[PDB]
Amino acid sequence: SMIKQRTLKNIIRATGVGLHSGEKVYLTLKPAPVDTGIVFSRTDLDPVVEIPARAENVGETTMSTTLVKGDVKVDTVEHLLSAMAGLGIDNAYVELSASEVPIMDGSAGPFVFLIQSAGLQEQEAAKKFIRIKREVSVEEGDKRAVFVPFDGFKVSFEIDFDHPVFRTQQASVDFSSTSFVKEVSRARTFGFMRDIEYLRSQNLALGGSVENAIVVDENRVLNEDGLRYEDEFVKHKILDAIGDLYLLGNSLIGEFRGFKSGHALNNQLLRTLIADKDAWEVVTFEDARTAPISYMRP
Ligand SMILES: CO[C@H](CO)c1ccc(C#Cc2ccc(C(=O)NC[C@H]3C[C@@H](NC(=O)[C@@H]4C[C@H](F)CN4)CN3C(=O)C3CC3)cc2)cc1
Ligand SMILES: [Zn+2]
Repeated sequence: SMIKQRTLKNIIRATGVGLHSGEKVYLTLKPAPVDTGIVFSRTDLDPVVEIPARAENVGETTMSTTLVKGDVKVDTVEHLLSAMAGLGIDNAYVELSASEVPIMDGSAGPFVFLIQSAGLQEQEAAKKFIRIKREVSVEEGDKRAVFVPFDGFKVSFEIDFDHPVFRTQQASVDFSSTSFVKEVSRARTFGFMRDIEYLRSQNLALGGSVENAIVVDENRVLNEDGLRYEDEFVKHKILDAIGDLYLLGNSLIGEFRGFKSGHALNNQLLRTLIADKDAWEVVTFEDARTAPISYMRP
C-alpha cells in the first residue's frame, strides 16, 4: 500500500511571542487538500496575504528564514516548518495574526506536541519525495553546505565556536533509527549575551528570554536548569536545517551535510539544487514495505 500524503486531522490553535518582534501572535494550523504544500497566511491584513513556504519566497533577512510577498513578510518559520517535516505533513494552512511565528520554548517541541495532540489524516494521493541523484555543494568563506545521494534521510552538522561552553560541536542523525521527536525536536535556539545586547540596542530580539532561548555569557549557560541534550547547540542547527530543507515543498530522500552553515547558505543550497535538475527527481512509493524511509502511525 502506497506512502500517502498527510494533512492535519483537526485545527491547532496556539499563542506566543515573536522572538524578534516581541509581538503576541495567534497561530492556527488547518487541514489543507492534496498537493497544497505548507502555505502561511497573514490573517491580520485585509485582504489576507498567503505565502507558500517555498525557496522562491525566501527574503534576504539576516536573522531567520523569512517568507516575503511584496512588502509583506513572515519571520522565523524554520522551527514550525521543521516540526511539519519531522511529522511528514505535506498539506496545511498556517494562519498568523502577526509578522513573526511565535518562538514557544525555542524548539519545535510545543509545535510537534500540538500537531500530534490533533493527530494527522492520510489523504488519497501518493506523497512526493525529492531524491538527490548527484552531489550538490556550496561554500562561502569557511561555511559549506552539501546534498549527497543517500537511500533514506540523514542530516550531519558541525559548528566551531571558540567559546569555553564548547562539549560536542558535531552530530549525525539517520531518521530511520533516530526519532526526530525524542532526539532533535526539543533542541532550543541559543544566543550569546554580547550578541543579544547588540540586537536589543538595534530594537531586535524583543521577545527573547531564558523561557525561549539557551542564554550563554562568556563562560556558561545562564539558564538556571541548563541543557536538555549534551549536544543541544549542534542538535538545534540540525533542527533549523530540517526546517530549511522543507522549503523544497516535499520530503527529502538524501543526506544533508552542514559545516558552520546557516539559513543564508542553506537557502543558496536549495536554489542551486532546484536549478540543477540533473541532481534530483520527484519519486513516489506504491509499496511502503520497500521504501527507504517509514512514518509513524497517523
Ligand atoms: C537578559 O534577559 C533578557 C530578558 O528579556 C533577554 C533578552 C533577549 C534574549 C534573547 C535572544 C536571542 C536573540 C537572537 C538569537 C539568535 O538569532 N541566535 C542565533 C544562533 C542560534 C542558531 N540559529 C537559530 O536558532 C535560527 C535563528 C533563530 F534563532 C531561529 N533559528 C545559530 N546561531 C548562531 O549562529 C549564533 C552565533 C550567532 C537567539 C536568542 C534573551 C533574554
Ligand atoms: Zn533555530
